[PDB]
Formats: sequence, C-alpha cells, structure tokens
Amino acid sequence: MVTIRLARGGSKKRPFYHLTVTNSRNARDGRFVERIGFFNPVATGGEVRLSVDQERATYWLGQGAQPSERVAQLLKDA
Amino acid sequence: SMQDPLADMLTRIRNAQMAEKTVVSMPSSKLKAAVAKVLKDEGYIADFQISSEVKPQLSIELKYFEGKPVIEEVKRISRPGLRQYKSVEQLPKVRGGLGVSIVSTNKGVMTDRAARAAGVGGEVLCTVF
Amino acid sequence: RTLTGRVVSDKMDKTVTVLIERRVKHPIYGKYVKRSTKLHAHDESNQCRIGDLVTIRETRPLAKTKAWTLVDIVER
Amino acid sequence: GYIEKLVQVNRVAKTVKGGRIFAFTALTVVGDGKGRVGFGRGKAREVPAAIQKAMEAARRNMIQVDLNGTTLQYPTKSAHGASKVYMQPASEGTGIIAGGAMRAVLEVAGVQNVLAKCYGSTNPVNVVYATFKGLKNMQAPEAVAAKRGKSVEEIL
Amino acid sequence: ATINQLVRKPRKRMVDKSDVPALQNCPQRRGVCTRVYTTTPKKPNSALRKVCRVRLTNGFEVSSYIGGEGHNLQEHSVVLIRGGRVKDLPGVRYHTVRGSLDTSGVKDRKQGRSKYGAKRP
Amino acid sequence: ARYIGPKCKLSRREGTDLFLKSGARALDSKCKAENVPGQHGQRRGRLSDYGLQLREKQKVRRIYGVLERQFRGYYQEASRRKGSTGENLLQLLECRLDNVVYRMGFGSTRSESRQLVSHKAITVNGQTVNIPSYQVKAGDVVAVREKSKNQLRIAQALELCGQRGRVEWVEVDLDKKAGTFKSAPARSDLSADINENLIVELYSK
RNA sequence: AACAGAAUAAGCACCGGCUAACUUCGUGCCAGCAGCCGCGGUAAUACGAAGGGUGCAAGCGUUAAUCGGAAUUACUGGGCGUAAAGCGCGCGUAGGUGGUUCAGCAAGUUGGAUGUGAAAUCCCCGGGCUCAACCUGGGAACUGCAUCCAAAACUACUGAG
RNA sequence: UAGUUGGUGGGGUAAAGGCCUACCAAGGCGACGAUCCGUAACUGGUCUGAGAGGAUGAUCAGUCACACUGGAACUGAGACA
Ligand SMILES: [Mg+2]
Ligand SMILES: [Mg+2]
Ligand SMILES: [Mg+2]
Ligand SMILES: [Mg+2]
Ligand SMILES: [Mg+2]
Ligand SMILES: [Mg+2]
Repeated sequence: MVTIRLARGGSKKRPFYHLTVTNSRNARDGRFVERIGFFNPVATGGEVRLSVDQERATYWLGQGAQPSERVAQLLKDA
Repeated sequence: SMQDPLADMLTRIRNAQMAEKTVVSMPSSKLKAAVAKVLKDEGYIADFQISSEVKPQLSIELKYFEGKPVIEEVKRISRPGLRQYKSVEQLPKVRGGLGVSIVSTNKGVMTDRAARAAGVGGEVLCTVF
Repeated sequence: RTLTGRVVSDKMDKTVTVLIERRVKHPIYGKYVKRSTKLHAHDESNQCRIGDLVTIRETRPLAKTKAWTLVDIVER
Repeated sequence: GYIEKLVQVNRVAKTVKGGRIFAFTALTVVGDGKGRVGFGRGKAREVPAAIQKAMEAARRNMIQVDLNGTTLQYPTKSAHGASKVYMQPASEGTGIIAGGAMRAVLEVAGVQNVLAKCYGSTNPVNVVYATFKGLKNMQAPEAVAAKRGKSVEEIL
Repeated sequence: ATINQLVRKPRKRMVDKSDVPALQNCPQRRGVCTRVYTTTPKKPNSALRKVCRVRLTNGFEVSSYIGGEGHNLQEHSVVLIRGGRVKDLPGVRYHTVRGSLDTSGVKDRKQGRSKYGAKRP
Repeated sequence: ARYIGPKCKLSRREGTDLFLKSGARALDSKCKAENVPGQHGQRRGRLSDYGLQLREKQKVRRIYGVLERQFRGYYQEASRRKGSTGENLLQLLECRLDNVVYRMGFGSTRSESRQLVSHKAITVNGQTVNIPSYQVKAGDVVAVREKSKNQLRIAQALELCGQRGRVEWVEVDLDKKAGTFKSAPARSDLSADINENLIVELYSK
C-alpha cells in the first residue's frame, strides 16, 4: 500500500515532522514519492504548526493513499 | 596554399602600421569586404574601395592620430582548427568595453555592442583594441 | 527517433550493418572529434548493397545484438 | 613631490687582486600619492649613502599615471625580460594584494584596488620595468561614453 | 603542442612516491630493536651519532635514530618509531619517540618537554 | 578565555593611548609608556613589512577583547556581505553587546562592561542577556536590571562619561538607565589610527 | 528565585635568516641541534640552562596523508640556434585543415518553449534555540540530455560556375 | 571466438532473445585499443582552487553485491532466501 505518514527531522528533544507520501515498506528517513507539508509541535512566535497543502492531498487521497493516526487529525484540523 | 584568408587581412594591417604606410591592397572576398565596413563605422581606418573586375581588390587607408597608430593590437580568435563559439552570457569583453570584438551572428557581421543589445550570440572573430 | 547511415556489409542472412558517424566534442579541449558507431539493422528482404545510404529505427529485439530495423533506402 | 619607499639592497663585489672590493646597490621608488611615480637605482660604498643616491635619481625622469581613482582603467598584461605581469582593477574593500615589489609601486601611485600577480622570473629590479610599461601606456578614455564611446576616442 | 595532438595523447601527470616507504599510511609503528651502532656523520660535520636498527611488525629491517642525551636502550626492547629524515647520516629515515613504551624520555630538562617526553616539576 | 594580566604593558608596546585603563587619572603616569617593554626597551629599528600588518591586526584585536578564532569568524561574515569588507568588519565589532554597554557609559573600562553582562545585570528587549557577543540591532532598548541599579560601579562611571561625550548613534537616560541604540555607526566616528586596509590584506597571505 | 564567598578553576611551542619576538651563564669539532641554508675547534643572540619577550589558548605541538603555492603536464596558461628538447632525408595510406562567385538545404551555431536533472549539501532572503554552532520556510542553481518552433552570417552537405 | 555470428523448425519463460535444441550458412568483433594482466563497489556529494581543474566516495541518502565454503531447488504475490 501507499501511505501518508510523518518523518522526523531536527535535533534532540526538538522534533520537526514532514508529511510525506511513501510506499509502506520503506524506512522512515528513506525514499518517498513526494512531500506536501510539515508539522512543528514546538512552534513559538512567528512559526507555523500546520502547513498542509490541500491540492496534492486532494489528488492522492482519491487514489487509495492510506493515512496514519496523527495524519487522520491533521488533515481534519485545517 | 594559404589556409585562412582573414588572418591574412589582419596581418597586413598590423605590418603596414610599422612601415608607416598609408594604403594597403590585398585580395578581397565577401567577408573581408564586410569586416572593413565594421572597422570603419567603429573608426580605425579612413575608407575602403572594391575596385577591380576579375581580381577584385581592397584598398584600405590607415589612420595616425600620433606617430603611434590608432590600432595597437589585433588577434584572431576563431582560428581554423579551433572554431570558437559563444553564447550571450559567455561572450567576452575586451578592456572593460573600450576595444571592439567582432561577432558573426544570425543577423550579419556586427560588433559585440550590437548583438548583445539584440541578444544574439554567435562566433567570435577578433579582439581589436 | 530516426537515424541514417551507410552500409558496409552484406555477408549475413537478412542482416545488414551500418556506420553512423557522430561529432562529439572533447570535454576539456573544446574540439569536435569524429567517433563512429556500428549497428546491426535487421534487413528484411536481402536487397541492400554495400555502399548505400539507408535509414533505421528501433524495434523490439529480433535476434540478440540486432534490434534496429530498416525504414527505407534513400539513395544508392 | 616626495614619498620614498625602498625595495632592494644587495652586496655586489669586484675582484681586483689581493682582496675583493665590496659595494652596495639599492632600488628605491618615489611617488606622490596621486599618480606621479619614479623609480631609481644607485650604487655606492655604504648603506646610508647608497640610499640617498637612489632617491635623487628617482625624482628625475618620472611618470604621469592616469588612474581612475584608487583603481585602474582596465585589465592589462605587460612584460619585460623574462618577467610577465598581470593586473586588473577590483572592488572597493579589497586592498592591494601583490608581491613584494609591485606593492611598492602601487602604494606610491595612490591606487588601492589593484589585484595583481607576476609570473616568470621574479626579479625586483626587473619586475618594475614590467610594471611601468603597463602604467605609462594607459588611455583614460576621453570619450562621450564607453558602450557608445567609439567615435570620439578613436580619433583621439 | 597543438590541440590535435593532445586529443590523440593527453597530458599525463607524473606521480611521486612516499619518502617514508615503510609504515604504509600510518603515523607511528612499533618494532623490536636488534643492534645499537654508533656511526660517524658525513664530511662537513664531526660527531658520533647513535643509530639503532629495528625490525618492525611489517617485517622490515630499517635503521633509525635516537635523540635526547642518553638512552637506556638495550637490545630486544620494543620501541615506537616515526618518520623524519635526518640530513646528516646516510640511510637514516626514522626517529624514535621518547617516553612512549621503553625509552622513558630524558631527565632534568625544562625547555620543550612535550618533545622528548618530560613531565612538569 | 579572556586576557588576565598587565594592561599598561599592551598599551606600552604598540605606543598609543589605546584606552585600556579605567580612570581619567593620567596616561603615562601609571604606565610609563615611553618604551617597548621588556629588558631591551631601548634598542629599536625597522619593523618588518609583515610585522607592520601583524602590528595593526593585533592593535584592533586588543581594543575590543576578541581572540583569533572568533576574529576570523567575523572576517568570514565581512566577506559574505556586499561591499567594503573593511567597514563591515568594524560594524560587526561595534554592534557587539560589550561595546554598546561601554558606549552608553555603563562602565569605566570595556572589561567592566564584560562583567556587567556576565552577571545577568543587563537586558536588551526586556529580557536578560548574559552573552558578551550578542549582536544588537537598530532600535534595541538596552536597559539595566532593577536588582542592580544601586551599584556604585554604574553610578561612578557616569561621571567618567564627561570626558567622553555622546557618540551620536546612542542616547542614554541618567535616571532609569535605559539606553537606546539608535542606528549603525558610520565611518566617521571611528578614529583614523585603525586601518581597514592592513587587516584585510593580512588574511590573504 | 534564594543562600556561601574572590572563594572552585592556565598551560604549550618558539625567539640566526625565511618569521612576530634576546641577552647573560655552562659547553668547548665534545655532547648535541636541524623544514632548508647549516651552526659547535675556549668570548655560541642557533647546543644545555636563567631572566626577558612574542604567538596562540582549554588546548598547544610533532608525525602521517591530499589539494594549493607549482605558468613544475601550461584547454584557460609554457617550450625546442647554444640551457633538456626538430626524426639522417624522401614519397605516401588513415586522419586533420580548404582559393573565389551564386543557389539550395538546416547537420553544426544562436534564440525560445516543454519534459527532465530525487530529497539533502552549497549559495541567497527570511524564521526558531538568551547568542552562535544547530534546526528550518521560499528562491536561485544543478553547467546536462531529449522533443518542438524560428532565424541564416560563418562552417558542413548539395547544385552550378 | 565454434551456440562462436546469423537463418529456419520445435521447445521454454509472467515477457522479446541461441534462452534451448535439431539441422543450415561461414560468419562476428579489433589500433576509435578487442583480448589479457593489475587494482577498485559505483552515484548525489565532501576537501582544496580566484577560476579551469585536481584528488577523493567516513557519518546522511539512492542503487548493486553477499550472510561460515561450494552447490541446488521448493514454498510463494514477489526468495534461488
Ligand atoms: Mg580564584
Ligand atoms: Mg638555546
Ligand atoms: Mg597547475
Ligand atoms: Mg607526404
Ligand atoms: Mg536537489
Ligand atoms: Mg591556481
């Protein structure tokens, strides 16, 4: 299956996720089909937490992309 | 058996301005007769004449603002066997834009200041100061 | 996609051989060399001569080392 | 005028018979800080007297240099002997970056942005000739423009 | 050379080789010693230099040099050699680290002690 | 690592005032700045041509208190920015926080201003800064923390502002002790003894 | 946020020239030094010490290993009368280069469009960690290769002189 | 260099092919460096350089190749694990 899930970038104790669409049998930090947004939990000041783009998420979700548990709510809270 | 005609027109010009001649006469072609038009409009020679019938000549009169001549150096760039082609970005500039450089473009033989205005690259011929 | 070369061989059966010339430039010395190319175009009717000027195109492989075919003979 | 700058000092000799007679030579360039320079070479029998002789010949037979104002006019390349010299004008913040004996010419001329390099044989008494053929043959265009200015400067 | 020759035979850059041929790409090397000579230098000097000959763990049998002012180096004792080309002696291409394994440095020395391996008083 | 030791001795080799001692008592009375330090303080002659450029670089590096690992770091940010690396090298040494505390006049020496930052007594945007490297911007309201407004180190130093004047890119208020860094300095308020064409040339070769 | 108190916390190489920084004391062709020049034979600013001084700092030095400087394999950018370097002289195949007028063509060439050149890295403008390293948003770039459209000066090919 | 290089007929595999076989034919490649010897996993990139270039492929990422040595197939969507 293909799936929409979260990567992990940044230092220790300061994460920064990436909404990628990947084949399911890959690594976390490995290859991907494309990337559509990010998610910053520790965003402070001028930083933006959610930055999903609704165009490609309209495209992939109509072709059987299968989201994760956190991405079940982050697309919902837009 | 001369292999390149246009490096022979420039050689006679450079030599005659050390014998302090005035008139120079070499055989002509439809390219040499267009280069000397460009050197006249930029201004390095007096005039030029295509005056014969079956061996058409080219009679060039030279300038001397001082005892030193007006052309101080000239070299051939696209020597036959190198064939130097340049686009508009990589097109060279001689002496910070005080010499002339002659580039054979899609719209005729013109100088570097003209084709860069029109945005047409081409083939370099020489770098006259 | 369509190439052009000249024939050098008629020895095999339903199989012709072309030479495709090419001017690549040298990567550091700025000069256009000529370097050749020699294919095995699939002939079809055993009717080309040594010294022709023909035209090839690419198909699926027919034998091994023979994937190009013959479009048409241009000139003798 | 007079701003002095020394470059070289040697110990030349001369064999006569008995012993060997020593002598000192010196090379000193003198400029004005605006574009009038002059170099000088003197030989004498001691250091405080050979420098004075080379200073006097510097402020005779001087050169007027037509600088653009702390820079040059255009990239040029001159040579003398087995010594080849390249110079091209630079930006504002970059100082003079050259080797040993082209700094001393290009200080007292008043230029500040020279970006030079010398090839071939490095001879401090002979790279100076390679520099002064370059500077004394500048043009400083007396023209109506630059991108247009090839109808009134070529007749100059 | 013209351009049409360099296409046919391009410019092949010549290569060098290591002035330290033993201890192949490594900064130090240990070895056990065999003989402690005391040889004489070349012509414009006059001295009596002290030279030990070492068999490494590579199997090579190369001479070495011992610095300092006095060495306790009896034979069959391990050392730790390093590079360094002595201009005076012929055939000597290796120094010897003091204070590392067996040579145990020098004594009563107060200038440049990290060289020759001396402590701080 | 700072520099802890004698401080006339640095001013005594380079042969200038250099503004290192605190009070307005006297130059060359605490110091005796007539000679090069050491034993052979009488012999002189012919500073080498490389030694002139190192002498200019070491002068600028001892006014402010940097070390060379930091100083080359400022030199990289000079050559990054657009135009006139000499002026840009100075304006990254002017915007540093231990300089601006000295320019406002909250200390006698520059090394006193380093200690007032280091003990959390200085704020920048209303929040505490204890780093003597903080590059301040145009319009940062440097103020003094209320727990130490009664220190005589700050009160006495404002009478040492009389022999200094205002540098006309700051403004200081002698009641609430809240300076305002107005704008960047120009290349006119800096003294002509420093040279922006010897330090740039030293880092080529 | 509060309490203790200046208390809890500095070395390392070098100083004859290149090369910033120097004089006394031992030693006397001995011991020893060294990146190269080279010092030491009884007054050593070079060996060993002592004062002094200069460089860097929580690090400093040596060794090993690449690229620079090296226009010292030179495309950009060198040479061959005597310094190293023109075959003993011819003829000639593959190959390289082509006098002069038109005409055609568009393979080179120039301009443009589309598809591509993974993300990171480098560069530019910003944004977060008390600053910085670090993390991160947007752009340029990736010099390429391919498919189309146009121009025709020069080279190629073709036709005529 | 003799399944070697093509042709034809038949097999074989998810799929084109000397992949395999039976006869036919005597071809194929090579100084633009085949063949053989010696070494080495390649790439996006890193390190120097003003630039052109020169070395080099640790950590991070893509691809390949192995799982004590040499073979071999089964199971299965997909392994010669
Ligand atoms: Mg203490
Ligand atoms: Mg000593
Ligand atoms: Mg080179
Ligand atoms: Mg012949
Ligand atoms: Mg990328
Ligand atoms: Mg270089």
